[PDB]
Amino acid sequence: RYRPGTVALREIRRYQKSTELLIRKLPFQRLVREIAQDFKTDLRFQSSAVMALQEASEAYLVALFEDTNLCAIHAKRVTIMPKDIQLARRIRGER
Amino acid sequence: KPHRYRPGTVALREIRRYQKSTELLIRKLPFQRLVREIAQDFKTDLRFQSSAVMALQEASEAYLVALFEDTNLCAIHAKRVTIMPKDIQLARRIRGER
Amino acid sequence: AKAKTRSSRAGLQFPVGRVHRLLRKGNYAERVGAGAPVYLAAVLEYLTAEILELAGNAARDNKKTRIIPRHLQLAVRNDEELNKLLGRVTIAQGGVLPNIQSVLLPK
Amino acid sequence: AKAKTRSSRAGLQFPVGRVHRLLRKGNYAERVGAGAPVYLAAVLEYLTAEILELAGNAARDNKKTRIIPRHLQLAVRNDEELNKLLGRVTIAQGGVLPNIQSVLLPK
Amino acid sequence: SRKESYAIYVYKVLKQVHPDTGISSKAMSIMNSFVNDVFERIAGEASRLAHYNKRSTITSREIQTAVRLLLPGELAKHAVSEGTKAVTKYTSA
Amino acid sequence: SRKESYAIYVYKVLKQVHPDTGISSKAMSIMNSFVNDVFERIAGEASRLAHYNKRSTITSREIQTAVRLLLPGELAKHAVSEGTKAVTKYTSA
Amino acid sequence: RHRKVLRDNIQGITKPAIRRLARRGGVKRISGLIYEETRGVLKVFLENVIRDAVTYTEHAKRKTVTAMDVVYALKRQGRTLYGFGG
Amino acid sequence: KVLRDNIQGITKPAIRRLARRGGVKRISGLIYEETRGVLKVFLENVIRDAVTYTEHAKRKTVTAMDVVYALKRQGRTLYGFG
Amino acid sequence: KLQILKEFLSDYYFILRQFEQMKVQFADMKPGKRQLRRIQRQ
DNA sequence: GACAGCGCGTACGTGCGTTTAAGCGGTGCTAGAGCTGTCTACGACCAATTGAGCGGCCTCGGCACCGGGATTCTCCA
DNA sequence: TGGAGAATCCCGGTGCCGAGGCCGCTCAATTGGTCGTAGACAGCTCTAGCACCGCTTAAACGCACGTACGCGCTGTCC
Repeated sequence: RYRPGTVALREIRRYQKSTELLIRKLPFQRLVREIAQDFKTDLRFQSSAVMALQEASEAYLVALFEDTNLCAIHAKRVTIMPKDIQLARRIRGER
Repeated sequence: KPHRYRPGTVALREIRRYQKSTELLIRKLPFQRLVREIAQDFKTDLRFQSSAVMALQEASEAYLVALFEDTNLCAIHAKRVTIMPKDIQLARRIRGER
Repeated sequence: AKAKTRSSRAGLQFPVGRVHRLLRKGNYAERVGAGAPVYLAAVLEYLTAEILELAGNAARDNKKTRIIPRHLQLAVRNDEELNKLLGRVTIAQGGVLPNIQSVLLPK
Repeated sequence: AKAKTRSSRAGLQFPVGRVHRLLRKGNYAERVGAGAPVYLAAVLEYLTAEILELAGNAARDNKKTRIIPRHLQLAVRNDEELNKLLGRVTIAQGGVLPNIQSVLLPK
Repeated sequence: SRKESYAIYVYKVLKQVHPDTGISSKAMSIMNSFVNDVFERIAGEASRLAHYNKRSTITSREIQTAVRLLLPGELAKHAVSEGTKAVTKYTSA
Repeated sequence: SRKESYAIYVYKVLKQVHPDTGISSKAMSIMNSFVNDVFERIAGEASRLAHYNKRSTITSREIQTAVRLLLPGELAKHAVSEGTKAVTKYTSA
Repeated sequence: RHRKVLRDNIQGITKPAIRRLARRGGVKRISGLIYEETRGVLKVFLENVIRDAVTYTEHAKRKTVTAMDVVYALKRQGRTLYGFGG
Repeated sequence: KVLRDNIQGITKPAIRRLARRGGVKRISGLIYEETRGVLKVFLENVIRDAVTYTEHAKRKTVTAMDVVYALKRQGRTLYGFG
Repeated sequence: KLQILKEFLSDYYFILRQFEQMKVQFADMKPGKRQLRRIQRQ
């Protein structure tokens, strides 16, 4: 058995050197249709539109992980808690 | 026994004084002089509207204010009450000015 | 015949002709339809009215009669909607909303 | 009689006529200067070179001969001035620069 | 020469809401700038909209959409409301 | 339709720097987008400038200055040098 | 003519994918409290865009969402993307 | 004639005045220089492009319109100055 | 000796003016890589 | 108040079989993506008039101020 | 826990020029024309968006457990 954390660096490097999408596509499309339900009914979708939607989502959230990680490491920690995200989005001005 | 307030309550006094106040916190002429010094670099022998000098300042202090308030957010989340430059720089990191 | 201002024709206060000229002279698009300046000015006045009501309330809250920039600041930053609309905006001499975080108070 | 393109007149690689047309159709001003499209395509090609050269550098560095978006991201982020120009820019399938904060390294 | 601004309309409408209130001139400039800005932002947005649909003419349709874009929620519903009645007023006139 | 893009130009200059190098199609479209955004930002700033000084026509001075105001330091230095060269070459020939 | 109403695909946001997301962020150690937080904030961003997406769709009189719709929305919010036209 | 070194004209009491108006209670001694440098940066950017407007305007006097245009382009639109 | 030093000074002149222009070119610590891309671009 | 020391107890990371549901073509299938003639109606442009806006000029009225009692935070007790 | 001292607070006079009206006067807003084109629009076509089907496999799940991280507090010193 490995010591916990070296594995983490393993996936860190795997996914930092990789570029392919990280989300199952069907759940994404389903969620999108859910969300769109709220503004107008019966709306048809470009697949590529969905794809870019996804892409944008991960870009947003990934920068979110970055600045949250900075917040946490400033707190001399390594484990992330919602405190950090809330402060981060507040500073960026989303809250 | 001379009467002295405890360290920090005074700070709250000025904080309230300035949070209710609305005016400049900066001296005029040193500020104009810094303006002139920096602007020296790009072109020589420039003239200045005083109104421009003002606009410069208000922009400055407002920007600064946002900076420090975020800095305090940093410090408080960081479980302290004294501000330290690492907070300043980290906030500046967050907002994304390089 | 006697000429009636388009703003009067809508029961408006902002000048439809002035705005329409502004649009024409702005080179935003090659043609302009009739109702657009009207629609725009109406939205304008609604927004202005909202702001003005809030600021007059503020000035009343301080027993003054002349609206000042400070009341503008106090009101607008006290509005959720307006301030998000004006979140990237600084106001001259505006000041801030007095706000002390909890942990900063002595205990 | 025999036409000679304005780009060739500048020894230029983008079409000046195309860009001039787009400028005129783009509703920026009613009238257009002549050397403006010239200077325009010039700086365009400049930036084009600046970016593609790094992209090819990266493609060589990873032993490939066709440049892929990954290279685009790598090159854009590993520049200071370009990245500041494109700090608000997201590239599809671009990933990020592999970079690890020192604190989490094992020791 | 002359220097055009909005202030008189501002004062009219202010009387229309608080008939009992004065105003600073600096605050007056604040509001002048305000109208300037909002006009510009919304107008440019609508102009883009027109380009996106290859249209060469300004209507109120894009304006409605554009306000929906820049103002959020109740702001938008209100604004579209008064605009709807106002254009109704001019046209029905 | 006769959908237009700049791809061929990119291809040529690509051969100009790295004459032996391929490229993604998706990345090619990315290049299209990039050149686009460059166009619009700089164009819009320039048109702002034209309104600003109350002039009605876009010349080289405006475009150059815009290049200054958008580009950071050295990039602008290089581009302005090149633009001077290029406009010189056109006018001279 | 099948028009059903969805429910809880936000829990279609699998735990492993979220962790993978954090790992592309270089994140080392993680709370369980993070995950629902992420679902919510993600949601927020999702509507914030999709709303104006539909706005574009409708002002085109149109019934189908185009990519350029998303493009224009994200550009409004300054979230510039390359690679899809526009 | 030359000018220099008025960045020290930004005194510590002014600095802590700003900090107080920001609602801060306790301050490191290292803060002041940090602040001065950051301010240096801000002011440099803004003056730079403001000047840029000035010269293309072919004037020799910085105007408040050039200043407002610069910080509005930055993202801090200042009202109250036409 | 006068002729000798005249020789010396002619010999120096090259490198001396070379510095005289190097400073003008490269007074500032600058990423001259782009400056060489100026030439390679032309 | 910041900072570090240390111990401790818990919530978190790694294996690990075990489902399971996303994916993947393969197949229908209809709805709206994508067009093209065609014909007005509405703004673009221009031409008589004019009224409202803007600027100059009084004028008085909120309002900052002053200072003196009058009324509360603070800090040991 | 109660008072002493400091800090605020408030209010009624006390100055004072900035809103606040106000008014000649000139130009942009309004008005009635023409005119040609843009855009409305239905049709026509037709494209892509959707629904559906086994079925396999890769990826998510359950859970234990153990393991190291978070966290508390406290003297101490600057």
